[PDB]
Amino acid sequence: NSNICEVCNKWGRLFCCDTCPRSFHEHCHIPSVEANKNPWSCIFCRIKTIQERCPESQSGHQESEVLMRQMLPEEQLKCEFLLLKVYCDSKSCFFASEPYYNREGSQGPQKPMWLNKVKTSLNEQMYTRVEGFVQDMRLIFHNHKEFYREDKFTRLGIQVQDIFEKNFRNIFAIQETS
Ligand SMILES: [Zn+2]
Ligand SMILES: [Zn+2]
Ligand SMILES: [Zn+2]
Repeated sequence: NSNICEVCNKWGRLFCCDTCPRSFHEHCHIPSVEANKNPWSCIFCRIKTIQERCPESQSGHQESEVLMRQMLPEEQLKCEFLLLKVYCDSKSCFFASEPYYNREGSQGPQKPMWLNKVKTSLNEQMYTRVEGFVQDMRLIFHNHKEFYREDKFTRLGIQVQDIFEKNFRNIFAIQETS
């Protein structure tokens, strides 16, 4: 296996996948690495299994249909995976913890949102449809763009949103368009 965490790229106390070479810190994996389970398979492997069991799951879908799906176990897992793909980028650090807003000429958002809040919400089964998870993830980047206005720091929100959206389209097999 790898000797660094797949998510944050640091060494430390690592848990190794039994079915692929990836490794994880306990709370870098989502869900947090499970206490027992020998063998253990990582979220990458669990997602690959879903795909391999239902090859048709990779055919194109409409976003509006995906958003309305109830959060049954496979959709829960897919949203956990999508959240983990965003943490995989180092720029996620800007969006992880609870923000605060005190900038001349701007007012904070009405509904602050951040990655660790979405993580807790998934863990606590607070989302009943894919739509709830996706709306809170998009709200993170929309809040940032609105607050930073013309400051060049706005670009960090575009960047991390692009990682979210590309992974959303991949994981949920959204129909390709121009
Ligand atoms: Zn890590
Ligand atoms: Zn694995
Ligand atoms: Zn089948």
